[PDB]
Amino acid sequence: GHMEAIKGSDVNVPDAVFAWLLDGRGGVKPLEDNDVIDSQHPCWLHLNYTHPDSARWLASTPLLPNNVRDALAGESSRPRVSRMGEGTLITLRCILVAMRLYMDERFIVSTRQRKVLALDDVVSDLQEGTGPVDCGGWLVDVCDALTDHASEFIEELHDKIIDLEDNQIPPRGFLALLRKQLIVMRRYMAPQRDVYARLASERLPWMSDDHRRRMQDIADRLGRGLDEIDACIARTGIMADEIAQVMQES
Amino acid sequence: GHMEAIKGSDVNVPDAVFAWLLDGRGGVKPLEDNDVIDSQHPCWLHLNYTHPDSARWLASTPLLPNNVRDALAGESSRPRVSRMGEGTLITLRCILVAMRLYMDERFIVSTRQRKVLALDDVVSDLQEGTGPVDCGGWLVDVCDALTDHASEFIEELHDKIIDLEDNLLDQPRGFLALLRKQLIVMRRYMAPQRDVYARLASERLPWMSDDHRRRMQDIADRLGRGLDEIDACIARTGIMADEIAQV
Ligand SMILES: [Zn+2]
Ligand SMILES: [Zn+2]
Ligand SMILES: [Zn+2]
Ligand SMILES: [Zn+2]
Ligand SMILES: [Zn+2]
Ligand SMILES: [Zn+2]
Ligand SMILES: [Zn+2]
Ligand SMILES: [Zn+2]
Repeated sequence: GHMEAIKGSDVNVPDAVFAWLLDGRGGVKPLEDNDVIDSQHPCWLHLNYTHPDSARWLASTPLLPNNVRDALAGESSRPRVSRMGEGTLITLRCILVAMRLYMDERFIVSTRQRKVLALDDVVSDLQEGTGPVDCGGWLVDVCDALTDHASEFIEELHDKIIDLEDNQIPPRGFLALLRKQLIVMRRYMAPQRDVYARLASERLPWMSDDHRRRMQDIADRLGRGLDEIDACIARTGIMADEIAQVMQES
Repeated sequence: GHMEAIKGSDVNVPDAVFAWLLDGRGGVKPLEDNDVIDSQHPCWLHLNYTHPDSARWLASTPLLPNNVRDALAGESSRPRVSRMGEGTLITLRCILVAMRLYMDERFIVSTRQRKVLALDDVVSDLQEGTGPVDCGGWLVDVCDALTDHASEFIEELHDKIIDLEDNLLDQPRGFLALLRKQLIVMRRYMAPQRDVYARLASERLPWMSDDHRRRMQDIADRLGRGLDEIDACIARTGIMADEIAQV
């Protein structure tokens, strides 16, 4: 509560995908101009940075440092965390669609163009009254959902590959496709895994010890995923080589 | 037609709900052993994965990769699309029934336990020569039909809440809570499914024209809107929870 409160009207963007106050018990209520936003009543503002009103807010609001306005407007790629004083700027990837957020103890503003399937898990939990109760718990639930999705996909590639290891030669272009996807997962998940690890050790006021603990688990989970991606990549290379032998045996 | 034909003998399951061969002009004929199955004349096998022959077939047949075998047996919950090389595995929901299918250019095997009413619109069309003419057209008409049922249900949910609001203007515990519970169940299932439709529209699948993608996009965007309605209804119920509180 070391921070100054915010007026609802100050973050009440009309064309926002979501404009919510967390009720501190797992649910949400509609943001309103007269609400007071503080660390016990955080606001989550979710925007399509393409919609008119959203772009203008993003472009002019005093609540954002000048240097993050562009990022949130889409000008960011690599998974990354940064600190702009009291605030924290985070870019994350899903399986590659991107989620960009600026948040502090009082509020979160996240933006995207293409929908982030991970956020729907959090929105559903909130609608059900079983979501995050504060800003720290929100980021943790988001990073957890992103990791659920990344993990599920990594395992899907693993199974298709295991299948290939037996079932005859593969259809033309397929093995080359799996390899390409693994390499794309690797390129973006390695940095993102470092974002998780940093949030887990960085001393954030609005992140508790439990929060940093949950994150570290999420970071190790993802770490184990990159490990599996790497073994899979090696297998796709071995498979291509041995496929060439099968063909030469004509 | 980059794939080689299937015997039709290799795809006969006596207890099959129905096994059809499409005529590539909007109609079907019942499948037969000598029949030739290919991209021009695809086959639709519709299974109740409970029945003995169907289950044994799903388990044994070499037409299906092994890693999709368990799913078609009911071992899948969330809507999902997975590319298994030549084939694609799709899990889909209707309002909550599940439909599961593996398909390529030549054939479709779909499975369910409880009936998926949506399919009745695809089957009727076929029974009348106005159905799909190839595998890509089938997948589109099927998603279209499911989105239709979902959409009608969403609309019906909204109207129920309006009826509630009209009564409150002329002024039943749990009624609101049930509605809310229904809306969230809907939201839970429909978010992922919209993602599936979105994939089929972005994915480069041989047996889908650009038109099929065009139509898949329309269906995805339409399910997107449906989720907006659901969220609007959800927020509506929370307000009403108070409008009653004051009483
Ligand atoms: Zn503070
Ligand atoms: Zn995701
Ligand atoms: Zn999920
Ligand atoms: Zn592997
Ligand atoms: Zn072909
Ligand atoms: Zn033919
Ligand atoms: Zn119908
Ligand atoms: Zn409504």
